[PDB]
Amino acid sequence: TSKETFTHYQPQGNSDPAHTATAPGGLSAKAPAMTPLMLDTSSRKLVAWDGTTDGAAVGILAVAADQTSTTLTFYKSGTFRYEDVLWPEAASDETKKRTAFAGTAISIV
Amino acid sequence: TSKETFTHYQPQGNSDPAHTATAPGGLSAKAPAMTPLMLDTSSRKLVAWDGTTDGAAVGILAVAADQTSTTLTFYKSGTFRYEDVLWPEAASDETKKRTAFAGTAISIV
Amino acid sequence: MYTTAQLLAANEQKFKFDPLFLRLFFRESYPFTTEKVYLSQIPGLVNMALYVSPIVSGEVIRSRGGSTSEFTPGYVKPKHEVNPQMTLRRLPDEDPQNLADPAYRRRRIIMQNMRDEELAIAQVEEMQAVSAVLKGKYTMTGEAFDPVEVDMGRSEENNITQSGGTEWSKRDKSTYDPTDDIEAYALNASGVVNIIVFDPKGWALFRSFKAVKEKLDTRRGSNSELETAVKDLGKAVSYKGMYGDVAIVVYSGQYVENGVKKNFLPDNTMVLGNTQARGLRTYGCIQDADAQREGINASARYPKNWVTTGDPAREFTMIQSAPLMLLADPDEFVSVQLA
Amino acid sequence: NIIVFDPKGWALFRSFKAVKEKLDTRRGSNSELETAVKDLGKAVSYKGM
Amino acid sequence: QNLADPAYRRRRIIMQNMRDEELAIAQVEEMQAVSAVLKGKYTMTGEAF
Repeated sequence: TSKETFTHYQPQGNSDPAHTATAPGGLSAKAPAMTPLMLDTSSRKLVAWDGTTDGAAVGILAVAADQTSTTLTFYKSGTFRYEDVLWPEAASDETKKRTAFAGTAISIV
Repeated sequence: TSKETFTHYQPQGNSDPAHTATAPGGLSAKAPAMTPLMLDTSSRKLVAWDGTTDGAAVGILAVAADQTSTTLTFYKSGTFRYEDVLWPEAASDETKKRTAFAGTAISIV
Repeated sequence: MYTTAQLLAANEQKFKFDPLFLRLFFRESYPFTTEKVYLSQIPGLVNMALYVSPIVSGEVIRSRGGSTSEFTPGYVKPKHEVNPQMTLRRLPDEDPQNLADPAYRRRRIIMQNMRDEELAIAQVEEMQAVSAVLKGKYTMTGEAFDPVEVDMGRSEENNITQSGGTEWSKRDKSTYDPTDDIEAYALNASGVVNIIVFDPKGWALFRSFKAVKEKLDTRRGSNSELETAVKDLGKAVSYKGMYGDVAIVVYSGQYVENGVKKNFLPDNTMVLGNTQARGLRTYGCIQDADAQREGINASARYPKNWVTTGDPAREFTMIQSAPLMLLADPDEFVSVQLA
Repeated sequence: NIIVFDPKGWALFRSFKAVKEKLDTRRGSNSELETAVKDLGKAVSYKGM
Repeated sequence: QNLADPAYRRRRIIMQNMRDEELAIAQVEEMQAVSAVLKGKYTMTGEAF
């Protein structure tokens, strides 16, 4: 009838430790975990990644939050699985997404 | 009569490791510890952050030096407290002050 | 350089901190072993028995029972540092006439830090229970932790607010009797009530009424004995005595915020409660990789000390736990907010 | 010999100072009433005699 | 973590139902008694009666 597919929850893809940080958040919509972020182009607050601005990725959200959260907590180091990252719908190219975090301690493996 | 409070001195804000590096510097005046640095756009020689060029933060100075110092030793990772690090008065709004180091392993708590 | 200062004794500046709640209502602790947790409550109610004639038929009364909820996660971890470069200078103690090696200072600082986390965690454990039996609804909101909201199941009939034009302060001090308000508010309690804990300012107006004072001296009117002419000032929870079958307790405990010290209970509230009301002291599973290796997943607290490698060496100390104060019957208490 | 009351209908019967002074006379009445309610948050109680 | 026989559950349901029956019928006797020794006049009426 209904299957119960069970996969172990392992976001990390390598032994590289995942370091966290906190910074003011300006989310416009509900954002679950593993959501990439950029800085606002004007207020420099943290917003969700659009998937079209090249090089805008700066980190991956660590805990769920909404508009009521003043400060977000996000990962700033380590490697993550490509399938586990909740990519934005606009980013349609796998190659661009795989290298979207280049130049930063975050990596996709 | 007089009081001399003995307070501790903890620049780090988290348990994340704080690495360091060295690079040529082009300072113009005395810069104490924990003065943010930016990379010059003409000769790419490290100078003190002006507090106006957004996104130009490259590191935080770890050892006091002046314009006579050819090589500057700066941190490139870890988490630092807002109240302990010396940021220039040019940046007046706290929100832009917080997220100045985003995109780099350095974070502000 | 030439000062020659001799140091006398030092001070403490201790808090005014006594739980009274992790000791009276929440005597029972249930450690967890799983992720979820349930708290069922049978809605015990009957219907009136209809007068149907014994000729036609009888309706099928719907059966009762069934209500469950979950209050799962919980957590807390107050990490501290050691910063080996603070031991070079001298502590405020350790008089300059007799110094010590900077190795003993590190041990003293570590002991002080450990006491600090112990007090900090004990402070959260009491705050959770204070919210629990003060409103019946609680919220866990904080940085790096999504909000978790707990509906213990309190009804609106047990959250009486005095606000209006007749609460207690717009009444005559000498003619009015406050016992009628007490018996009315305790009507919807669902069980015996025998402690009605007040506030440091919530006891001035209740005692101010002349009716209570005249009831204290009647020679046969009651068996109450309430120690006015203060029994214990400048202290945490005390006992003013007995008011018949119900005791009177005043609690002026304080919890310290980031920089400010705030009272646990608001300025004017009382809680119609029972000492036999069962309270839960559930502790979750310690989600630490090192802890799992010793099989200490189900524990109240978990200390941990460690040191980081590399040429910058730093030690740390942490206490991990998951205090999740719960109440089986939220309707056992009545939280009257005076005015 | 039984004067069964209401739960706040008694709130005004004992408000009369005549009964309160009636309780304490040392030789006046053998009546022994128990105000400062003896049974709280419960069904029917007994206020005494 | 510890289920029960779905035959014992029927027994528990029956016991609870019988307890509810006893309480519901015993409650009518009190309304009748309160009307009786409170006014001496009593209207016994309801739906389909």
